Amino acid sequence: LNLLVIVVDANPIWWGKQALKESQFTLSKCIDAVMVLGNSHLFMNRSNKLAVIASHIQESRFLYPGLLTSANEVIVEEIKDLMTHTETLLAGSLAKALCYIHRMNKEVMKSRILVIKAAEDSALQYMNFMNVIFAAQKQNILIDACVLDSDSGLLQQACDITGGLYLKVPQMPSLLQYLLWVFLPDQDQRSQLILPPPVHVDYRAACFCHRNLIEIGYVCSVCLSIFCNFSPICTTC
Amino acid sequence: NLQEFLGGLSPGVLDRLYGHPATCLAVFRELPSLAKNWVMRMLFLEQPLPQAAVALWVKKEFSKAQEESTGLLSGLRIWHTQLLILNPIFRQNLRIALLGGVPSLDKYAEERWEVVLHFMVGSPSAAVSQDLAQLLSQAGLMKSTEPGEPPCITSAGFQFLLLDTPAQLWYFMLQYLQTAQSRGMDLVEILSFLFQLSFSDSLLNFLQHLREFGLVFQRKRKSRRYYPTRLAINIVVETNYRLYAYTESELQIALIALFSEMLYRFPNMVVAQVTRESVQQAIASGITAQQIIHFLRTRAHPVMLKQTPVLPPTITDQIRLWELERDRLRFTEGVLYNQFLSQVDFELLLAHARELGVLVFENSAKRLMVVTPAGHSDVKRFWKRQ
Amino acid sequence: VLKGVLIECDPAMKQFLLYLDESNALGKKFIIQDIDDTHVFVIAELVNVLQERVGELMDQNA
Amino acid sequence: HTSRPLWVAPDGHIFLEAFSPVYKYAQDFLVAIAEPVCRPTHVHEYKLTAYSLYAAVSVGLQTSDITEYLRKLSKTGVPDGIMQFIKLCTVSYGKVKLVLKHNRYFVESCHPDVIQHLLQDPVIRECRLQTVSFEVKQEMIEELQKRCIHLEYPLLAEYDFRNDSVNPDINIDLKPTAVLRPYQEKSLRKMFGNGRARSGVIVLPCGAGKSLVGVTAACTVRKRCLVLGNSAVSVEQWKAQFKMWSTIDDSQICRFTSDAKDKPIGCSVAISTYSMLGHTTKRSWEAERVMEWLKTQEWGLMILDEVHTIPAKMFRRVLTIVQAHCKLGLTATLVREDDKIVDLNFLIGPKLYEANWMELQNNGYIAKVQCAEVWCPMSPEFYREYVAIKTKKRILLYTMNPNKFRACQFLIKFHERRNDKIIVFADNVFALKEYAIRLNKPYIYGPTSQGERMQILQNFKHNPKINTIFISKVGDTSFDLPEANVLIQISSHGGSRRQEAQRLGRVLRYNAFFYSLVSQDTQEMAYSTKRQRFLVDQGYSFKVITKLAGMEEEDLAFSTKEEQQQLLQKVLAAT
Amino acid sequence: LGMMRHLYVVVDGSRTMEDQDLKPNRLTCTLKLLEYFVEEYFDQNPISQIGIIVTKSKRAEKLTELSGNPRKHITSLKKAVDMTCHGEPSLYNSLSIAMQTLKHMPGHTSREVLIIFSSLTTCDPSNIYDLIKTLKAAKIRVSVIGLSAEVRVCTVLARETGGTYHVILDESHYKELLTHHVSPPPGNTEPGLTLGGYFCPQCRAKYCELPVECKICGLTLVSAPHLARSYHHLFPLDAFQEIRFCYGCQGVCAVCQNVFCVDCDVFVHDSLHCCPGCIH
Ligand SMILES: [Zn+2]
Ligand SMILES: [Zn+2]
Ligand SMILES: [Zn+2]
Ligand SMILES: [Zn+2]
Ligand SMILES: [Zn+2]
Repeated sequence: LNLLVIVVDANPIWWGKQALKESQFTLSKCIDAVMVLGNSHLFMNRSNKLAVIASHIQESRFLYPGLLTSANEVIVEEIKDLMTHTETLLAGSLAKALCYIHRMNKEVMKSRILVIKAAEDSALQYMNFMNVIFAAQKQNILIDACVLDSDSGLLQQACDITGGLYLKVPQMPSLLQYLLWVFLPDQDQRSQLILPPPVHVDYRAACFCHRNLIEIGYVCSVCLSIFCNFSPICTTC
Repeated sequence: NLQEFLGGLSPGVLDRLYGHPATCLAVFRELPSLAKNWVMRMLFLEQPLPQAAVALWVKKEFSKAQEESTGLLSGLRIWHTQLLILNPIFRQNLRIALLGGVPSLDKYAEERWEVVLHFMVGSPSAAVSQDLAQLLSQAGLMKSTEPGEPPCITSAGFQFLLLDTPAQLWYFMLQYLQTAQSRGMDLVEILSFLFQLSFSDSLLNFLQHLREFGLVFQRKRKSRRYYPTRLAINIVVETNYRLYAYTESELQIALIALFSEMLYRFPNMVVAQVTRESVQQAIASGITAQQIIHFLRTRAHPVMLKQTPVLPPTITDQIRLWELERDRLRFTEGVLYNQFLSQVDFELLLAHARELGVLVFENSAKRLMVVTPAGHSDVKRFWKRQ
Repeated sequence: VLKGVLIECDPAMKQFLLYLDESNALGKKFIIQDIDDTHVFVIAELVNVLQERVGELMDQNA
Repeated sequence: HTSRPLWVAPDGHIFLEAFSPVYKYAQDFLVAIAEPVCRPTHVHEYKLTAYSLYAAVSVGLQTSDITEYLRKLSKTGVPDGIMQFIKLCTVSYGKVKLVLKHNRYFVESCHPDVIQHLLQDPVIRECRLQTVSFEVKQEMIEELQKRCIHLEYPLLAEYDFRNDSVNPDINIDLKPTAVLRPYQEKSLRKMFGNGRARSGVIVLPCGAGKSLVGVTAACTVRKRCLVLGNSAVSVEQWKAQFKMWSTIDDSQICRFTSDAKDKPIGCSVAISTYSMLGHTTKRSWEAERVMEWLKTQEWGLMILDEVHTIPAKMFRRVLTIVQAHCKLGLTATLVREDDKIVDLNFLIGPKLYEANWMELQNNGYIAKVQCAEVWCPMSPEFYREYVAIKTKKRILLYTMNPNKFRACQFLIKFHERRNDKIIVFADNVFALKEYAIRLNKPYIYGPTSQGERMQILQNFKHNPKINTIFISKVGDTSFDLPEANVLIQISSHGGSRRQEAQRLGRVLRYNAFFYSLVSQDTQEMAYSTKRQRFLVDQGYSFKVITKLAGMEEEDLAFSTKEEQQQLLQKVLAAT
Repeated sequence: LGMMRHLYVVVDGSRTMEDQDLKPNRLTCTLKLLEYFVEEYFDQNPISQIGIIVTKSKRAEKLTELSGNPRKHITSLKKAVDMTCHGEPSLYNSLSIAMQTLKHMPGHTSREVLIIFSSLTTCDPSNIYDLIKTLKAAKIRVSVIGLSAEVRVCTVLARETGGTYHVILDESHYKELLTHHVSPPPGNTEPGLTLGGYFCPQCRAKYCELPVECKICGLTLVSAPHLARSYHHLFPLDAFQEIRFCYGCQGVCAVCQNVFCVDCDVFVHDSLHCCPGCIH
């Protein structure tokens, strides 16, 4: 019961940028917020499961699989190994995340995924990002999310198609208090508690040739591919 | 129960009880639904938040779960008012738990535990140990009424046999702790040792008692360090009233034959039948039918544990319906007084009878007041002196 | 003033006790005074020999 | 050890596990060997008997195919009290054969050493008059078949129909319009095993193909069939199921039920009844010239519908009047009191196929029935007189219970608002009138007519206004009751577990669900557990409804005690 | 895969809609399954339309105009339970009203009429057989679902214009007939994506939480995740050849060369619809 996957944006370009920005919030003070919430999910019930996936460039390793002192030394060893094509790939980890939930749901449970995104949203993966959302929606897997700097457009739709929450934190070093308040309760306790409402939903579509975000565009009628302001012919069919 | 035992205690022992990793994690592990959320929220706080904001953190629907949570949460004295900061003896040690500051194992654990449960039935391999024989009787599940060569089993002892494996272990330890106040040691070090086992000089004597039920293991006759077992963590039923149990152990056979009758016995499988005339033989001692369905719901086969609701509902109500045959005619005894010529004086005798709690049943036709014979001595004192 | 105890049961089962009153199967004054169609006052000595008469009637239609 | 899902008991009892991966290849083995006793959803329980192994070796498996595949599906090891029993009851099968040829009955043996053993019994010497044969009398063929079982040399009735060259092979052909379900294909495969027809008893539900198997067996042997039945209504169904699925003209399908007589001399299929062929009084002249024709022609595939009435005293004399090679028996409820179903193992033969009543429900061939034994408390005025008398007048008291009258009126109202077809089966015909006129409902009282019996039954099916009907002991057979949806059975016969498997036959012809009204704390409580004793051995679960879903809130009859006092004075005035 | 559709639903409103042999009102059991039909139509077909026409007393009255509004239809079928339904219906007046608007749609779509028809008689003031030459010319596809009998017009109206004629066994067959009318048979529109809550970019008009078109400027406003489910049918993922430690769950692709187990293999093609190695 209550398997919680944490997908941490372990992009070394943005964290190394803030490591030289002197904003008093490095990667080390963020994995500590993952590790404490990792340790705090294993306290609210006897039979609770944890998974941590780190989103790196071109690869994505599982952190925690490969009492809590046997969990925290694995995570600090893998982060010390992973951090030693300059855009993160959050969609490749959520495809790995739904595979791990589908395996642990076969060996028996309600589950949820909590994403801590730290980089800008790449629009180049809109074809594959929406597929892992509709796979998550048909298995009742919530996709919660907290961002650190800017509102990710693709990630807001994941929390409202599936049914999770979306909270942009105001401050970086106050992250650990925010995680416990709004993500540490599970699905049933989330209805009983009061929580901040979703402030904005960002629905757009990507064009097929430009892969640009579009508010007004042309769709084909047979193959249903949305195009930008051309309408010359149907490119796909 | 654990929060039942920890509720009725002094504040002077709970501050000693909150050990370094042990009890602070154990009490927090048993908190109902929302008490775990507030403990987590103000664990890293240092300034106490206002006491009126806590009731505003819950929707107006499911507000009744709030007061039963914080009543238990303030019942164990985790916070106080203070003007709701947590106890610094509890907030510190719980934050230590958030990273601050063997095939011979299980087979020994089950075999050493069945020989205690074999003592509550007929067996030649009785747990010959004079400490446990007086321990089970003062807990109230072994009737003696004699020094005796055999010890008998009371009505509560049959109810102990069909409990779950962890749930019957907690009922034993609470009656170990309630009597150890005047024969053993302090309550604090024995209870913190059990919770530390789940993850002084008097403690080896307590360890030599856990050696006999089976929760530790020595292997060299009381060496320096021990090794905990799997016990120290804290059969199909069909439509035609026939149960096929796959257990070959003699303990599980005598538990099934308490409330059923058997008709074959293969190796590794025993088929019995839940008849009407055998359930009535169980409730005659009193093993009442809610414990019967609870005994079959825990111990079940994986093929029973499928997409259907387990213990199918035509046999579970039938055991409840066979319980209600004992119930028809209830034996509640009383006494009677009647025969007043006036139609008013018995109505004045109502106001002298309801306030003590003696009246059993009221009739307004012939003015028939029935009271208990234990309370008949005081109601007549008003009648002869007016 | 009279000495006698109470018994409460189903009204269908209650008339079986009134049948045992006027048939002299167990005693003579086995019911002292009928108070209600759901509660019955019996004498205190025959409360146990009554129990196997009910337990046979529940087993006569097993 | 975790596989091989059996437990061969040392007396004989086979506990099959219906959750094993090899269950389907072990349930298609134990049907051909043993007979089912109880079949819940988890652990079945078959049973080895003497007659069940004669049906085993009649199919192509020999004595070494059974005794080896028991070891490979054992879980225990066969207990050596079954190796002595399987070997004893399989090597003594094909030694004494009963064959008829041109209106003479012959006991035949290929081994002459058993005829020198057979001809010293003083009862087989009464029925008299390599290849050793001696002719036996036809009228003592029942007392012969008891004796051959009595000394363990049983008779086989394997009609070898492929080449006989004496019978006029007719043109009955099964047309490609009736495709038969995969349980009907398995029952006929066990019957026509080695290419020769076999005389057995096939137990299929009436909502299943109880009659399509009989037609398909008639198109398979292709000889002069003869269909029997329990009633004159049941032969106008058997006439309709032959025209529907077999392409026969009306000049060959005849009848012998004293009203039609469609030239019954010289036909190919005769559909008659019991108590017409065994009518032991002076017959009419039209029936006398047919019975003189029917007593002298060797048939093939007599079809005996409703087999469980054959071991009666007058219905078992039919099997000595009519000479048939093989005798198929189709039934639905094989259970019957007085212990004469084991007597049926030599009148017809071994039990061939029993359908799994829960496998047909999980595949959609049978409606999912939700049995519910709702029992009603007794009124305190009626129980006053119930315990005072013992001589049969209290049967009216637990039948005309006012608190049972409310639960009948409530369950009728609760299913008329769901547009459900209600049938109220109710015996004890005095309380049929007093139930059906206080609710203004039609009733087939039983001595009504043949006329208004046919239009009350037709106003029930093709009319969405008339919704209930109050039958009384009429629908205890395979009648044309038109696809009911609930069945509020009230106060039927005593312990007839044949009856409540024929009342259940109306329902499966939740989707549909039937009740059973019981007046509690009376003698009907002991009766209504005797009649579920057959249905819990098929998988059905009988719930208990102690209190209905809001009975006191509607406008129910017998509210006051003044209107309840008048009903007891109506019941007690009968005496 | 499929095409756009402009379906009309003609609902009979005759005297024979008061008949039994169905849930309480024959009319009511029709309108019950139609509300189920509008939901499953708009779910599998994202950018299609529904009109609903009701014929009553020798005249046809348009109940809902032709628009892709999956809320305005169901909130109007709930109102029409209390209809009078007196008189004999028509079929010339109802197919012509479904032709004055459905003819002017662009030719890249699949214009359709669906007649749910309980009465036996179509008293209409002209010849029906000239519409069936006109409807066949305008490439409409008229299909009838009949109740209790088979009429000669509804066979020749169906087989000439191109639709189907079907008669009801019972209510389990009537739901089966309406279920077969949701699959589309095998251009460039301009819709407006409605980001920011639900507002229109072209005319900046704020309205309700809907996939509906915009009334102020006439633009259609769809939601891009609803369009997104229709993807992965085109260019779906090829299967793997299968002859431990995995790549999906971490406990064989011909593209990215990363092995899978058996749970993962079935999960990739069933629900995830992408290879977890290929996204990298
Ligand atoms: Zn473009
Ligand atoms: Zn296209
Ligand atoms: Zn607009
Ligand atoms: Zn790949
Ligand atoms: Zn895998």
